[PDB]
Amino acid sequence: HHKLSYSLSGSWRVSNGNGSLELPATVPGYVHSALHQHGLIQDPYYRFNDLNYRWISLDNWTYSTEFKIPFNLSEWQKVKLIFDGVDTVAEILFNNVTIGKTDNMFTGYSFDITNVVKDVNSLKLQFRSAVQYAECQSKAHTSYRVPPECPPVEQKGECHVNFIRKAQCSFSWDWGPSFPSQGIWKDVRIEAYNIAHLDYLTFLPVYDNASQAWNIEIKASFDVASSKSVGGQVTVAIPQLKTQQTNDIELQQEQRIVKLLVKIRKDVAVETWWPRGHGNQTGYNMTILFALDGGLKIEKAAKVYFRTVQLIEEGIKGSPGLSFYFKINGLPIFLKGSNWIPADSFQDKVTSDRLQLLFQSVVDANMNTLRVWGGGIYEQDEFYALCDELGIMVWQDFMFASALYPTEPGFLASVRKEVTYQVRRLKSHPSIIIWSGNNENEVALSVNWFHVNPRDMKTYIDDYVTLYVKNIRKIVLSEDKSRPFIASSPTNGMKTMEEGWISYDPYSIQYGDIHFYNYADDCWNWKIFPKARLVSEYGYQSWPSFSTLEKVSSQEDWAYNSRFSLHRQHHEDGNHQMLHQVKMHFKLPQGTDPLRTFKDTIYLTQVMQAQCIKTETEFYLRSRSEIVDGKGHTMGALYWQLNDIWQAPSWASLEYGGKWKMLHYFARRFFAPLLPVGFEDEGVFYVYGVSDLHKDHHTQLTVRLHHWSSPKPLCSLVNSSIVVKAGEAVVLFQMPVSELLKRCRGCTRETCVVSFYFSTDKELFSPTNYHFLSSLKDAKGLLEANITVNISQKGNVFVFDLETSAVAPFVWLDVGSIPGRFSDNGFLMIRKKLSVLFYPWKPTSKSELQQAFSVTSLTDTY
Ligand SMILES: *[C@@H]1O[C@H](CO)[C@@H](O[C@@H]2O[C@H](CO)[C@@H](O)[C@H](O)[C@H]2NC(C)=O)[C@H](O)[C@H]1NC(C)=O
Ligand SMILES: *[C@@H]1O[C@H](CO[C@@H]2O[C@@H](C)[C@@H](O)[C@@H](O)[C@@H]2O)[C@@H](O)[C@H](O)[C@H]1NC(C)=O
Ligand SMILES: *[C@@H]1O[C@H](CO[C@@H]2O[C@@H](C)[C@@H](O)[C@@H](O)[C@@H]2O)[C@@H](O)[C@H](O)[C@H]1NC(C)=O
Ligand SMILES: *[C@@H]1O[C@H](CO)[C@@H](O)[C@H](O)[C@H]1NC(C)=O
Ligand SMILES: *[C@@H]1O[C@H](CO)[C@@H](O)[C@H](O)[C@H]1NC(C)=O
Ligand SMILES: *[C@@H]1O[C@H](CO)[C@@H](O)[C@H](O)[C@H]1NC(C)=O
Ligand SMILES: OC[C@H]1O[C@@H](O)[C@@H](O)[C@@H](O)[C@@H]1O
Ligand SMILES: [Ca+2]
Repeated sequence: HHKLSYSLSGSWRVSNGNGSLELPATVPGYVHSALHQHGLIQDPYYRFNDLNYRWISLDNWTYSTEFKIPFNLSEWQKVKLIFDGVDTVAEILFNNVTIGKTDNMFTGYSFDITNVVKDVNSLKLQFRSAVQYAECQSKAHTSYRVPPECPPVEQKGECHVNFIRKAQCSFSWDWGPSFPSQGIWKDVRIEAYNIAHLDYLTFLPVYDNASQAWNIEIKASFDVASSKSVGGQVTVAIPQLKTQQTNDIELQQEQRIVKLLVKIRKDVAVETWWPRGHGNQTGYNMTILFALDGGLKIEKAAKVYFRTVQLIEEGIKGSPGLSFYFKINGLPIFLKGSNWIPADSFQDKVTSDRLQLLFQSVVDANMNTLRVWGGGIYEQDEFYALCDELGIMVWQDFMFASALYPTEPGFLASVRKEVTYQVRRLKSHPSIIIWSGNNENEVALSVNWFHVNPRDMKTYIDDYVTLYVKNIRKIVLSEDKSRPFIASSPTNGMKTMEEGWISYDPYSIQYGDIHFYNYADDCWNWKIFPKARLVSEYGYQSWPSFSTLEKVSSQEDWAYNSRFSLHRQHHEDGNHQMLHQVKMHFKLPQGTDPLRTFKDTIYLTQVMQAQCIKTETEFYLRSRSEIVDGKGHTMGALYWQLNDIWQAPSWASLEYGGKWKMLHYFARRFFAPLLPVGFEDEGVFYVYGVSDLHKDHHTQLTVRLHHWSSPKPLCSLVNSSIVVKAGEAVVLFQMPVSELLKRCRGCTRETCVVSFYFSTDKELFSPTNYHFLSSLKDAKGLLEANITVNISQKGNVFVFDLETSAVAPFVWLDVGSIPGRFSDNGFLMIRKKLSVLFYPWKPTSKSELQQAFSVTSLTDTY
């Protein structure tokens, strides 16, 4: 009864520095989006507008609004103004009275406006240019410099992003643009109360081996209006588990924290939480009822998920070092996923509809893990909600990435609020399986990316410990000891700690995880890849579809080396690298039409990306159970990256807008719960069988060869005694190349292609798989395909019946910007007739698809 909370989200007014501009602005919202929505600027993502609209990021904007309160002043002791997120530096004026300042995008603020609030009020937020601010903070840090000062030239970005607690990629990255915007990107609320006010509430399910039963630790901080003590009770009820607990409590201006510990009856069983593809995601409805003196009842609800995670760094016989794998509820699980970056340069445009759709694409690719990369943001509440319900584990970096940061007291003060705020918000989610201090910053000091004098190294080493160990780690562990914590990624884990938090070789394959990138060598030669304990990053680059680029480019920009394409590339020599990797096995497009060449080149990059990553991932999958050369037991593969922040060349598999690249279509295939991987080593074709199932599978293997001329098998080697251990990977077929060619007379490395598959279980998904005995640019007898398509509607899905003139490699179906994706794409089409489906994301007709359709095979490129 004695509580009142209503939102201030809605239509505000935004003005520029000299007041020349004043327009309506929505909250949550940024300036750019308010200017774009009001039609005062083009789409910032259009061509070179990241350079033209730089004036927006450098000016100082102001959000203002005048409101009448829906409650009488004399009926409430205290009134507070709450911000769930302000981006970033702003002075908050309430009735021409400065009530507070902000400087950290990733923490909420609360302000006591009891003495300032009137019947009608005016709330202004006077933001300051994030760019100009980050520079003054840099100039004020005169004791020494904190690298990197400015980003690479090919990123077209701003300097000193590490001096502001703001999304680190907001000043540009090697796949994203520089749009350091300003605005209120989270809800804003007025809250008046009497007696008490719940500042925050947090809980943490834990399993006590010393008790063999589950427990829920709860912590709630209150703010008491009066100096007098306050009594009451609190009741925690979980009916589904027949649990109910009531405890006395008291609050005071100094003793304002409540700590509870609910034990769950051992008589009742508790269903635990599991990642997608390894169990259920069952949770439990829970209510926490506070009942205080004077009839003030504060109730909060939330779903409770029970789950134990362990980062096991144990010993391995014959392999020096320490393992690195996760045990969920006691079972080792192989991480299968990618790295998550912000889905847009402006978070107010990352609607709920977009998120669920993006999470459907992640689910539909058989992924079970997502790494919230430390250069983006602590994602919105619905992001981690979708992870919990869908069963996606979350590797959660803190928002410090690829940079050294200052230890100035004001900065740490700001970082402490952030970390305390975010840990308390996120630690109740089961999805999160590990805390991670930063991205690649342990490597930056170990290798010295920023070329510091060995004299001043001591300084930066201390700042690394101060920030990630003395502060971030100190806070995480004071709030949560249920999840592992690592200071950085890639790291050596326990070994890193043993060496003072900066290992001698953080890229070690014998400890911790690694990031691997290679643009010069042949990506088919799996011997280049490291047989590490866990791979948390790895990726090749490709261009998005022409359909995506068309929306932010002109007619003259559609060339592979145009001013627009080179400007959109934010990676050093990314275009040359991609083509250098295409030439490795394919033929650069040889056409007359510059537009067709441009499209066929994109197509090829996506072919190079898909096959490269498919080669690399499959290597990590089969390396999960073996030790070779003192290396092995790989228990995780998260490729870089998942999504795009804008239309540009990246490592992603989801183009900005959600459209699946060809890589993502391969992801659903090489992340299946059971698949065979094919490869050869010094002239011997091997076939491993990877398993994610919980019990051993008895199935059959069939190996076949095909001449490009006709799709009929010159070979059908079948083995009926095939058993794949649970969750393991083992070789199941071994035969020399020249011998295998003699078994399939009329075949050459350069004329035939290998095919193999498991026996479908109807209730188990196991796709086919192929292997190339030679580069397709050296292939012979490869008749150019001539694919005929017939579209037909069947319910809310569309059918695509195909017929090809011969074996078509890398068949690519594209229906332009029509939102949706196919059931399979980029496949090696051996059969003459194949049928795939199309799942619309918005209403579409038979004619819309018919008109924008276009099929492509490899031979069409030259
Ligand atoms: C736990 O609480 C949720 C509410 O968040 C319940 O889900 C609602 O169920 C009703 C009817 O069963 C639906 O009309 C609502 O649309 C549901 N809401 C949501 C958000 O899903 C859920 O049933 C509860 N579970 C139990 C076991 O009581
Ligand atoms: C607003 O108030 C000014 C003095 O108050 C000081 O400055 C303002 C901007 C706030 O930061 C407040 O916290 C400070 O104490 C006056 O000089 C000015 O004339 C006033 N203007 C109006 C329109 O009331
Ligand atoms: C490509 O194919 C076109 C369509 O061919 C028709 O469908 C296939 C499946 C065969 O059954 C064929 O007999 C049909 O006529 C042809 O119209 C076209 O000429 C072919 N060649 C080229 C260069 O387009
Ligand atoms: C405000 O500053 C902008 C800077 O781009 C300038 O174009 C505009 O004319 C200025 N308006 C006034 C009234 O000074
Ligand atoms: C923004 O504010 C800062 C601090 O008041 C000031 O130094 C800077 O000149 C302002 N920028 C503009 C474009 O007015
Ligand atoms: C998981 O959910 C399924 C429903 O599809 C149910 O049959 C099964 O018993 C559940 N598992 C556990 C351990 O409760
Ligand atoms: O620096 C190597 C890679 O590291 C990742 O963490 C991201 O920063 C990527 O953008 C980058 O390509
Ligand atoms: Ca390592």
